[PDB]
Amino acid sequence: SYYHHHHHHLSDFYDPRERDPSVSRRPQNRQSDEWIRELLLRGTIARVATLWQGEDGAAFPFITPLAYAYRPEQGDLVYHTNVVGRLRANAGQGHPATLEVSEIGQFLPSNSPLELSVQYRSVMVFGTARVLAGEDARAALTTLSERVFPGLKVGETTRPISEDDLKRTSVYSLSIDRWSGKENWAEQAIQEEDWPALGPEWLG
Amino acid sequence: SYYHHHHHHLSDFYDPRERDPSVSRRPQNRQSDEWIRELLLRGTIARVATLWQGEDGAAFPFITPLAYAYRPEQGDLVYHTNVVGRLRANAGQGHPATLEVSEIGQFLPSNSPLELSVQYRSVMVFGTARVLAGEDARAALTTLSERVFPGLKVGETTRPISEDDLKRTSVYSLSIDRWSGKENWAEQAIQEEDWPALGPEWLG
Ligand SMILES: Cc1ncc([N+](=O)[O-])n1CCO
Ligand SMILES: Cc1ncc([N+](=O)[O-])n1CCO
Repeated sequence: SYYHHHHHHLSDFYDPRERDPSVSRRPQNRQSDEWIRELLLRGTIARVATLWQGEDGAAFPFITPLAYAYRPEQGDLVYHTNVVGRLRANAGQGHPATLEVSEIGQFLPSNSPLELSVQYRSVMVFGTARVLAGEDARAALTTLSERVFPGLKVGETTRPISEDDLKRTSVYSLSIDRWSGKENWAEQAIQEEDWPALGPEWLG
Repeated sequence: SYYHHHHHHLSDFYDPRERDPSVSRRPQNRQSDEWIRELLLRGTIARVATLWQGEDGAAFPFITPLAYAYRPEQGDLVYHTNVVGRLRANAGQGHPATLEVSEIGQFLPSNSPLELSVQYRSVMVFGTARVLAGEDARAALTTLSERVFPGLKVGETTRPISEDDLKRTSVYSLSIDRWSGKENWAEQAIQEEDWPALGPEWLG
């Protein structure tokens, strides 16, 4: 900055910058519903958090990484998991569930300590998960499998999904209520001009 | 299998297999506390789930991916995040938190549909997170930064962490109560011998 330069020789914020008019004007890095849909469609791993009763009787969350598929027409995401707790902290046949899908890029170095960061694209989904049965379960497991293994066809590449398979597997539809989408994918973190610049080890 | 071979020409479970005596005998793919510690030490991204009050008054979980560091002597993990809800579904100055760290490898194809899987190593941590202040916060942010950017030194590579930095940042210590560790990192999924084997596109 001038003040520092001049001090050596003896704000930023409101001053000119380039802006691409095509960029999102939404606060807090937020993204469009179309962007969220496309991120969900290309992802294959998610974390799901649901609530279980703990030892003190209080609800607490599990976090389970698992394969998933977004089914846009049905308005859900499907996954299977045999991970359970004792009792769900939940009244009813479905349970509230949060699901997260992200694309995490590179860590971004800076000579400014609070500008250290990582590239990310991230979706949070809020809804109700329910266990599927029978041909509902078989269809969801098929969509899932054929999604995460492109080119695989259940019944051809693999034997068909049998009744025994289904008895041994808990398959869920997370029916979507709300979602959120956030991206910060800069190529370089904000740097501090008035401190020695990072060397080529860092940015090269 | 014989039965199928013979049927064409016209159990597995209890029969001989190789076992490495060095392998974990724990059920459900579980791992030692030493293994959990080492996984936590090499990781740099975690998800944290904490509970917020929702619209119907019920608690529900957020899932936040963030940079983290395990501090074994202190018995905690530290991270910063400005993500908040309305009110935490929580009595007190700390809040219950679950933290997840995983290494996710390749998706593993099979001609058996319920053997489709993905390689993973995964830790679940259960504890109480509390906001840090002052030199506690500065030290934790330094450990974090110098962990996720090896070779970076706060105060040298970057300007020091200032009081303004600290006012703008919520830095947490998740004090560990319990943890869990799980691994399934096979090189190949279990296949079904009595269905056409996968072609070289899949396993080659
Ligand atoms: C710990 C874990 N990481 C990935 C998975 N997975 O894909 O089933 N798992 C299994 C349990 O959710
Ligand atoms: C959505 C997201 N993905 C990664 C991050 N991050 O590293 O801060 N974030 C930011 C908020 O947690």
